[PDB]
Amino acid sequence: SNMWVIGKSKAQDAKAIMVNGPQFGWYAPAYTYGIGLHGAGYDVTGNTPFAYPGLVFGHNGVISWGSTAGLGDDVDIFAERLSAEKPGYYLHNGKWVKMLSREETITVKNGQAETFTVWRTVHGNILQTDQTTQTAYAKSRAWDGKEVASLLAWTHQMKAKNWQEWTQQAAKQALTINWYYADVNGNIGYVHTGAYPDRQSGHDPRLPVPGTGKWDWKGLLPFEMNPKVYNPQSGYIANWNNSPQKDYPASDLFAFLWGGADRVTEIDRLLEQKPRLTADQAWDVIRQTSRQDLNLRLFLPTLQAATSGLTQSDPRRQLVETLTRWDGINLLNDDGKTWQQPGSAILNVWLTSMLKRTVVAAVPMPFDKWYSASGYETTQDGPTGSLNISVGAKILYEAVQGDKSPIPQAVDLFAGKPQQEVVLAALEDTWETLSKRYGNNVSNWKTPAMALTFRANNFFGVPQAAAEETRHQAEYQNRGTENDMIVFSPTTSDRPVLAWDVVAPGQSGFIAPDGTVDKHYEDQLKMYENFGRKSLWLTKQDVEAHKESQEVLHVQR
Amino acid sequence: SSSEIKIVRDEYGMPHIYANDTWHLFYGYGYVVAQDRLFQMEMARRSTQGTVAEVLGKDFVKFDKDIRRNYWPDAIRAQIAALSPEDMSILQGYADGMNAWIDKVNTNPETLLPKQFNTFGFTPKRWEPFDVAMIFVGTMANRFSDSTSEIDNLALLTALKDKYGVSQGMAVFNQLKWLVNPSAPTTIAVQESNYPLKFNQQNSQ
Ligand SMILES: [Ca+2]
Repeated sequence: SNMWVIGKSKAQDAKAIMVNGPQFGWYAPAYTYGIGLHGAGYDVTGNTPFAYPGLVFGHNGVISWGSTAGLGDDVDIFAERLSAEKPGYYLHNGKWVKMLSREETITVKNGQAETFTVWRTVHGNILQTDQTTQTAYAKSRAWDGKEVASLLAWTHQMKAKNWQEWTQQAAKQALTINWYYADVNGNIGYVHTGAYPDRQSGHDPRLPVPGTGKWDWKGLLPFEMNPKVYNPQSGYIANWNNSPQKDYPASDLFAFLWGGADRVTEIDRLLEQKPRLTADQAWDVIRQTSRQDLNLRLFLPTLQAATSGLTQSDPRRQLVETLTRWDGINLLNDDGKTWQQPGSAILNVWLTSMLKRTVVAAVPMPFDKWYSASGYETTQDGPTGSLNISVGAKILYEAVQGDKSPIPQAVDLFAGKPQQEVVLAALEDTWETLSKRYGNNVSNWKTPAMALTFRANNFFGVPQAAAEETRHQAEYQNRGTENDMIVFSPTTSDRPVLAWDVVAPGQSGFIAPDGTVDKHYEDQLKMYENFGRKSLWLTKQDVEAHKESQEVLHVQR
Repeated sequence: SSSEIKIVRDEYGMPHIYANDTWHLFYGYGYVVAQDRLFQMEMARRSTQGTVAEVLGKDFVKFDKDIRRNYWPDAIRAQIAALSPEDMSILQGYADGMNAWIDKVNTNPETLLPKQFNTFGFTPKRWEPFDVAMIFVGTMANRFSDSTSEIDNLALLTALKDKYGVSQGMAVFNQLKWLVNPSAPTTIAVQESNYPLKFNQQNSQ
């Protein structure tokens, strides 16, 4: 999920510009739901996932808000001490304590029902048990018990009129989520929200801790500790699930890392390119980042250095020259199915070989496959979510940076061989693999483009529509499932705020019994495909002027 | 009037709700949701509570068990029970609004029942505040705020220690899964502020 908020000092023809691209994968019907609420203290417009009471993307005419996943570490695993003599008990603070338990029965269509038990301790629900060591692992979430408060915080924040009122609600959202703010006067802000545990001294948060008492959390850290900034000197706030602040630690998930190689740099490059950005330029950042190969920037220098002394006829050199002439932006050929340049394929094959030769080689099986992915993995329906620099690639980047990396290279990933040698070898593998498939003339290589699919099964893998409702788009775009932009105090309009979004395939998922599709079942699909957008209305005048239908109810509570 | 709920849809079918109190406002919201995405919301409810196999079969038994094992429903219910009338109205209103439409659907299915219900062989039932809350808990808290691999991380560390020795194994773990990396691009510039906490990275536990 990405976001860029442009403040008064970096905006052209406006006081503030907020552009959000939350990435949840693509579905049919739409992942998010468009809604406007007016009354009872609210006056808002926007869209939100699963139609939650609180709008995650929207504005109220005074301020605007958005989010990106925080990826902080708010979950630790406690190793509970069990006893074969006392089943259902665990050792905590010198006493054998009774676990909470509940029976659950799964009813099954055309099958036999299954019942099982779920166990819970003071540290959380038990995930798995190891009778051999007589250990049960409990998952402790810092937000446990604040689930409902977080939903409510996301709702009440919609009524905020300034930074103070908004942060008061941010302090009540307990999940690890980045929150963003912009307003009519040009102010911008950011808060890496959530509850984080105040851990005991010596507690390594990447590994489990004993659950016998001594390692219990002291409580939760105060809101003052949550990374936040209001009106930064840079004039902007950009995020693509990267680190919120210097020295802030990420989630313990092995696949998540915040290091020198990060996709958010692609956004920075575009925002720093020019002194100020207009709303059109800000929106255009979606198009560019959605088509940007994320590895080129990271490894091209290494590739260039390695091929520096080779002759013009050396194929290893030729592959790099191809990369050197490219800005890394992928564009579809007129056939609508292949990419204009073969760079992404070259990088994918090269990077896969490199990882196999370095990180993978240094890690014992079966953990070696945690670092073998190049980041170009897909399905025939295309990527299921956003594209990122793989965890293996991030580690490889630190190794190719040599002394410039702050990460001590405990083990030399190149195993004593010159880096150039390993880089050239991967290039030789690359030439062999690709030349075998496309021939020896690179200029005629038509590499397959990744596509995008609005899936009928929701993110859980559960049908939320009939298979036939699946929709396809030729061009994969590494962008938000939905994109929304709010522009405050435009100098080119008398309105105090302008806002737009796109909710594809459409607002409605309704199909009548006879198969008739609703009038708004697919009217935002093409708009999505070519980076278009529709106006979000807020005021009574605008809503009435663009009114298609109405229904008035009189209900007695 | 206190009992009035006005619903207006724009040119893209996006609804705008007008009401005078909390319960009526959210009732309007729930009502338009039931009109626009009833099958999607029904399947999301089954997904978040682990009741998919009840309508789709044995292919989803493991899924349902996995969902139930990952939360404690009574705890969510207790949070709801502690809400003030004003906050409760958000959830109650929302559920009541969806029920008003679901009731209409089940009364005249011949024209209002979404086709998917016929395709998948079942009909929609009413909702309660707990169900509304679980849509959020199961799709925001569990998907975007429940990430961890500590048990596997420990297995990796053990394997590294076995291959390279104790001190070296710990150092390699720190190379592959560092606690912090000072070269990481940060949304907040270092000139503005830095995180004050320093953490153990030697599995001192
Ligand atoms: Ca942890």
